[PDB]
Amino acid sequence: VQRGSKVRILRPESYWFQDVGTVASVDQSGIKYPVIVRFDKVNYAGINTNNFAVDELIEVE
Amino acid sequence: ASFLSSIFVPVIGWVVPIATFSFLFLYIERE
Amino acid sequence: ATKFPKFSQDLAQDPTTRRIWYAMAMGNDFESHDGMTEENLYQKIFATHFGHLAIIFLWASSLLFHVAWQGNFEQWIKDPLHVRPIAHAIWDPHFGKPAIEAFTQAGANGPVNIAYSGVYHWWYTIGMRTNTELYTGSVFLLLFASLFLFAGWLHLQPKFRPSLAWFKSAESRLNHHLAGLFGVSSLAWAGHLIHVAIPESRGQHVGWDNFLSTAPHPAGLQPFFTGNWGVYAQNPDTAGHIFSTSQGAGTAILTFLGGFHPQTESLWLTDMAHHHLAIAVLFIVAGHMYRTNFGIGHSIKEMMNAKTFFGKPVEGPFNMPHQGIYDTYNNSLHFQLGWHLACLGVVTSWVAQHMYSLPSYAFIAKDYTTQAALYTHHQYIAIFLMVGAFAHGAIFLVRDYDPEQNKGNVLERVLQHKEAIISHLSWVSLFLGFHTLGLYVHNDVVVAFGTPEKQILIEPVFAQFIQAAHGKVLYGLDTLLSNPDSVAYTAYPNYANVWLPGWLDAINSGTNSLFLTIGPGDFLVHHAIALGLHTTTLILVKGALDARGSKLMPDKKDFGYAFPCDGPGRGGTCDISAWDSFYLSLFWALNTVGWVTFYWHWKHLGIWQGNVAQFNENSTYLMGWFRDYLWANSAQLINGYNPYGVNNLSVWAWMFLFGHLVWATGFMFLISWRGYWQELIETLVWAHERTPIANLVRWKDKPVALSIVQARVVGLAHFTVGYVLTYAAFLIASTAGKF
Amino acid sequence: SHTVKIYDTCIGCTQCVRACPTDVLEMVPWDGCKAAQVASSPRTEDCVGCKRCETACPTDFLSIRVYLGAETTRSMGLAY
Amino acid sequence: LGADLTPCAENPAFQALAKNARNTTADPQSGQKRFERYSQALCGPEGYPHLIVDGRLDRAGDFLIPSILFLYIAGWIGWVGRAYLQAIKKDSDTEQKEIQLDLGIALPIIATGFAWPAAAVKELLSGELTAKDSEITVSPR
Amino acid sequence: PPYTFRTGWALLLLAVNFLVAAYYFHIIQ
Amino acid sequence: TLSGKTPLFAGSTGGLLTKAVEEEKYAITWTSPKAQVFELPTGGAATMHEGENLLYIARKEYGIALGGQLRKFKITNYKIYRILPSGETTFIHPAD
Amino acid sequence: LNVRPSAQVVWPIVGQDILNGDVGGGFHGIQITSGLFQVWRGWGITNSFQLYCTAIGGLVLAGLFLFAGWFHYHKRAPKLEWFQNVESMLNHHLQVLLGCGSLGWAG
Amino acid sequence: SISDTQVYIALVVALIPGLLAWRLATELYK
Ligand code: CLA
Ligand code: CLA
Ligand code: CLA
Ligand code: CLA
Ligand code: CLA
Ligand SMILES: CC1=C(/C=C/C(C)=C/C=C/C(C)=C/C=C/C=C(C)/C=C/C=C(C)/C=C/C2=C(C)CCCC2(C)C)C(C)(C)CCC1
Ligand SMILES: CC1=C(C/C=C(\C)CCC[C@H](C)CCC[C@H](C)CCCC(C)C)C(=O)c2ccccc2C1=O
Ligand code: SF4
Ligand code: SF4
Repeated sequence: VQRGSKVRILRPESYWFQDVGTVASVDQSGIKYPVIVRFDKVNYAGINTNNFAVDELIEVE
Repeated sequence: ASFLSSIFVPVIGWVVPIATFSFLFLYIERE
Repeated sequence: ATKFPKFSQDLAQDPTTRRIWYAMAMGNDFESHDGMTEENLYQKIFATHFGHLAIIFLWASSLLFHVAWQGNFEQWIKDPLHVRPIAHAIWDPHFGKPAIEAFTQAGANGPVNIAYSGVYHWWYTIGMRTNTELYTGSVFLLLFASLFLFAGWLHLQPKFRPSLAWFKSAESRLNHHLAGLFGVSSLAWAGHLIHVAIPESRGQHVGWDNFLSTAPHPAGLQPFFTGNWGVYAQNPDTAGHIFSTSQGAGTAILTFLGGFHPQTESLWLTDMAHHHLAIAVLFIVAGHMYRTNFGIGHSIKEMMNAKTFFGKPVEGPFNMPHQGIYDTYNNSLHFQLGWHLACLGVVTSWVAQHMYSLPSYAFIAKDYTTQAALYTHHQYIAIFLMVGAFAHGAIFLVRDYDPEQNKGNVLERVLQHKEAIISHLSWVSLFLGFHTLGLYVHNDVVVAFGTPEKQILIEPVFAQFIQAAHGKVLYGLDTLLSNPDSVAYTAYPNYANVWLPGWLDAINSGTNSLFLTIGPGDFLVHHAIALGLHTTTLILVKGALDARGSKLMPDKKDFGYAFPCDGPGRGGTCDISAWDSFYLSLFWALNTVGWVTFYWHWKHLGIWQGNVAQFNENSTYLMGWFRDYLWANSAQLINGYNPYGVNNLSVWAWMFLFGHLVWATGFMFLISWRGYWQELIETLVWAHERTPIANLVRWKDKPVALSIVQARVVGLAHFTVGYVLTYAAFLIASTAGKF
Repeated sequence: SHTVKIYDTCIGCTQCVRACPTDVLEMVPWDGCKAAQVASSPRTEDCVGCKRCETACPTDFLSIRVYLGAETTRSMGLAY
Repeated sequence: LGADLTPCAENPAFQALAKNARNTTADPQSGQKRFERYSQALCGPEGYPHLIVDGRLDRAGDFLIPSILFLYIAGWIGWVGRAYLQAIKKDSDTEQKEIQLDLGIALPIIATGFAWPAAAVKELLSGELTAKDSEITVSPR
Repeated sequence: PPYTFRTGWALLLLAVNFLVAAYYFHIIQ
Repeated sequence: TLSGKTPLFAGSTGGLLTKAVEEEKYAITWTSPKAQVFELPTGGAATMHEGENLLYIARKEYGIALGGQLRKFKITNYKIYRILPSGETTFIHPAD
Repeated sequence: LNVRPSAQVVWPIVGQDILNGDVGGGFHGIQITSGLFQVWRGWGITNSFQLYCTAIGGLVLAGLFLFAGWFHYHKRAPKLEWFQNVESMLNHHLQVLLGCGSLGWAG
Repeated sequence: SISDTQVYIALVVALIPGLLAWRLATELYK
């Protein structure tokens, strides 16, 4: 979307499923999951960022 | 005929496992 | 590169000793064999089920033969209240001469084992009187077990081998098994009681020679067809009936007194005869319900997929979506096996709950150790059948479950709100444990400080009522069959309470285990049992529902049912699999049945000794359990052998120590894990190739340490065997040393 | 041996190749991701099931996965 | 009555325990004043007070009175701890305030919440007590 | 919606909970 | 062939085993700038030579665990072979 | 031979005054097993006042250790080579601590 | 107890399931 837009996650295998993220950067051509979403809470690995597809997200702002 | 205990119990105690284990050891180690 | 195991090429190409151990624990797993198709699966399980069935009859025939040939059954008929039964005889070469004199007992020539399984009481009840009937029934079961060993061989031959559609015809099993296996066999046993066992109960021999000549009733089947069925309930066995004699006998064959025989303190054999006759009619009628090839009856697949209640559209039966459950039960074998173990696990404990309070065998209420063993036996059997119900239910969700066929139904809706099930199960486990342990420790400190009146003692006033709503005058609640003015007491329109004068005599006597008197010591232990049932269920349900993946590890279905972990990553995943939640629960299941059988055993040690005040004072605080039951009763046991001599309890004194050792050995497989031991075996592999004479020989299979899932099996095996053998040596000898 | 599946979600971080101690993994060029390379496992007969490669991967959930299979001599880690 | 419950003032077993009273505190008659209050309970055959958790208003001091006194306190422990976690979620750090207590925010939460039954119904009837199930993370089924 | 079918059976079962307590409180005999 | 020098250590009990006669055996070669002390994955300390070295190891896991230890010596030239008992030497590290 | 070694008189609050049992000598308390009465007689302590000035003297000596831990870290901290004088450490610690400590105690 | 003769009948009859158990356990494969 744009740098600062709160989105939601619908990927079931992901840790932040049905949680609110924050888009940090969106790429242009490749990867198929070009959206960097800087989350606010960490997973079990300790990280808080991930890549997602364009249709994967639900904009809430 | 209580003497059959003297001939079934040592066979099951000794002869039955010796015949079983020596069959199974040669069967599991068989190419 | 060997050809063993035959059922797996991936295991047979294993150079290590893992090849040997995984053959054993995958051998009877028919579904994971190489090339096993669907119809070949059922045809192999069906013939295997003839193999386990014929072990049971060969087992039960050795009970008959070792009693007829080595026991004292005919000497036990003369006085069952003091003559002590005999199971089998000992031929042990390792005995010393004071250990032949100690086991020469019960009036025998050689060393004999006192039978504590109560099979003399069951055979004496059902008519058997001499050692020849025991031998005749033994030889019959040799032929009857070989009739199933031949049947399993016959139904594996190619044109005698049943097709796939024969197995998945579920409406035809329910008609034949309910009407025939349940109903006719209950009808046949009612025929055995009336023709044989009830006349044998009156000093009147009826055998195979003269049962066609003699009639069970002098009326003789004329009042059956004419409808004058009240002739069968004429003059019963009176209250002075001495068992297996003609004193105080009767002519009735179907009677409905209710309560107990006045001498044997068992149920009347005429009550059991009208019971299994009435059960038989209710089941043959139940077996004419489902649709078979005769175009009539209910159809289960139409009962599930129905959506219309008298014109009103609904979601299904009870307005609940049960569609696809017929294709879920019947297509899967782990859904069936996981289901029927829960059904058999409920009834197994339900057998044990009704056999100490309602004894049905002659002179079994006064032979104490045979009764203390039969409760604890079928309770532990009911434990494994319930843990395996959730275990094989969770193999279903990993392997057999299909969410598309099961979409939208009631089994899909459980998997949606599964975090609400586990949360409220986690609540009750903590809500009970924080407040049940709190009240024992409260009572422990309060008694220790010399002021025991500050105990928190609660009368069980909600189970006080039920025993008084069943007819116990002892509490004075005065309701519902203890209120003689009640509508339930009188049965107001018809007055047909035939059972009730005989029931109220049994429940109001203090000489039986029928609805025992309960107090504040029994309040805390039933809430301690409820701690153990909701917590064991917590582990099993959470392992069943999270078996297909979760947040820490998705796609757990891709790894099967038993896998060790997923590494040290993500904080580590030790004991993550659905098998591992089977594993944790059998510590609780053995624990909870400890609590239900420590409490069973110590309440009856006050009844059997006449000291009810020892339990009611001391079972409120946890020292009285520890002192007056564990410490005080193990004095007869541990002195089974001492430096002064031996006695007949020295096996149980040896097995008690043996159980403490198998139990403690199983900790080694659980505290210490694998990677310590693979680095130890690699030093023994070194120092065998270097020793100069002993390296002439060498292994064929490379020695490796036991795998991670394997020594959780082997660790739980030493734990469970030692848990059983320790208590079973304490249960017997603390009761059979005191009587 | 074991089975190393690599999904299409990784970013070419080269943390999994620099962590597998039997050197099963290697990078091949692939026009998808930003770093334009994907991990590949052409030598899975050498994999010992260590799951160091799953520990080092950033992406949630893991682009690399080790399925534990039949255990030969090279995957048991036996020097004998 | 009750049952198997005579009153403690009628039992010879309770009065036998009365003659050998052990003093709880250094009060020299604390053993004696203990038993004049236990005389109104129901002591069984042993001489020990058996409580009645039924709901009978003549035995309300056993369980009816301490249940109301408990549930006011323990819900207020959890109501204050709920209102503080709502406050510090909308701050810059949000994890410093969890281990290292923002005492200027915590003390207005503690002193306020004693009327939590007047409070906790208002979040219930307005639906602010719970969260939407489309906004909570769930496991793959 | 007002859940008629859920609350219909919960009030039936709770009426059984209150009926047995009426025997225990001697309201009905 | 391989043609490398053998490092300076008094022998270990780790070393090579019967597998080196029977199933397979690996070998890692590296060309060292100087002589210094490193560690054996078999166990203990050793001393590399100057120029081409050679260490017959038991498994492939040893040579890549050693090659990470050689990386902090500015030695990124290590090549592991797979020496079969039929004499078949297979270049396995690197891929090219 | 008859009086049992006892300290730790228990506050009487919740009935835990029953832990103050009669040890002998008109005294109620917990019978200790640590053997400090054998040590104090082995030191030669006769009355209570010698135990007070020892204990008050210990509280002063506990304050010098706690002050020097502040001083030798936050104020005047040694360098590295002061620590690696293990020949100089063993000479002071074997002579002054152990030897002179047991010579003074021999006195 | 039972006679000494009747024990040998029980042993010979027990070979009939002993033979049939060997046939079933080998028809179920190796
Ligand atoms: C599974 C049932 C079973 C069991 C556990 C026992 C147990 C015993 N029997 Mg007995 N027995 C049985 C059935 C059984 N009996 C039957 C049906 C017969 C009639 C043929 C006999 C005839 C018999 C005699 C004549 C004698 C014993 C003796 C003994 C004792 C020593 C063991 C021995 O020598 O075996 C003896 C075994 C046989 C003679 C043949 C075994 C017959 C059964 C049917 C085989 C069952 C095999 C089993 C199902 C295979 C499954 C293995 C399992 C681990 C998977 C021991 C108390 C001896 C004794 O009392 O010593 C004091 C003795 O002298 N038994
Ligand atoms: C009327 C005909 C009839 C009868 C008698 C049976 C009988 C049986 N079938 Mg069956 N079957 C039938 C028709 C019939 N079937 C038809 C028509 C089909 C095809 C549609 C099938 C398909 C089928 C399959 C596929 C299988 C069976 C199996 C079985 C066996 C069940 C296991 C067992 O022995 O439990 C015996 C159970 C009882 C006697 C009742 C127990 C009741 C509860 C549990 C206990 C009550 C006892 C009570 C408390 C007192 C006990 C105390 C006393 C012991 C001291 C049993 C022999 C299974 C088997 O083992 O194969 C051999 C099996 O796999 N059947
Ligand atoms: C009639 C009931 C029934 C049936 C048909 C099955 C059938 C099956 N189960 Mg199941 N199960 C049952 C009851 C049943 N189980 C119960 C009651 C439990 C709970 C304890 C379980 C728990 C369970 C688990 C957790 C698993 C199975 C699995 C399996 C499958 C393979 C079994 C196997 O590999 O055997 C191999 C047999 C063994 C390894 C036997 C070793 C254990 C023995 C009994 C220890 C005995 C100790 C020793 C002899 C005592 C000596 C005493 C002496 C020292 C004094 C098979 C479909 C496995 C599977 O993968 O399913 C597909 C699996 O993971 N079951
Ligand atoms: C006198 C001594 C005593 C002690 C030391 C405890 C100690 C404890 N109780 Mg307990 N309790 C007691 C008496 C006592 N109880 C009595 C007399 C009753 C009867 C009214 C209860 C009823 C009770 C309940 C119903 C619960 C506890 C719980 C707890 C634990 C946490 C309590 C808490 O404040 O958590 C801090 C508080 C929170 C984290 C949140 C507030 C949760 C409270 C306790 C529930 C109130 C919500 C609501 C108003 C009522 C819910 C419906 C309920 C009627 C079913 C704790 C170990 C809780 C527990 O076991 O959790 C696992 C729990 O749920 N107790
Ligand atoms: C803010 C405090 C708080 C509140 C309101 C709740 C509320 C709840 N918890 Mg929870 N919980 C908490 C803290 C809290 N929890 C903490 C700190 C722990 C770790 C020990 C847990 C562990 C826990 C478990 C294991 C379970 C719950 C459950 C529950 C639910 C039922 C009530 C219950 O069983 O109490 C449970 C209470 C305890 C286990 C102990 C209470 C913890 C302390 C004593 C109270 C916390 C007070 C807090 C620190 C004060 C901060 C004040 C602030 C101004 C600084 C409910 C949603 C249960 C559930 O899911 O039911 C559906 C359940 O199974 N919780
Ligand atoms: C118990 C106690 C205490 C006390 C202590 C004290 C009391 C101490 C003292 C101390 C002391 C009191 C010490 C002493 C020492 C001494 C010495 C150490 C000496 C030495 C000397 C010398 C060395 C000499 C020599 C010489 C000579 C002889 C001659 C020639 C010269 C010369 C000089 C060399 C306190 C408080 C801590 C507390 C705790 C407990
Ligand atoms: C002792 C032990 C070993 C070493 C033990 C081994 C390798 C086997 C030891 C037993 C030997 C093989 C003799 C077995 C004899 C048994 C007493 C009976 C065997 C008969 C049955 C197999 C039929 C492990 O490898 C291990 C791995 C992971 C967790 C725990 C452990 C663990 O506890
Ligand atoms: S699998 Fe992991 S390590 Fe490999 S390229 Fe993808 S993200 Fe990087
Ligand atoms: S199995 Fe895992 S840890 Fe081992 S080499 Fe392969 S990816 Fe790396």
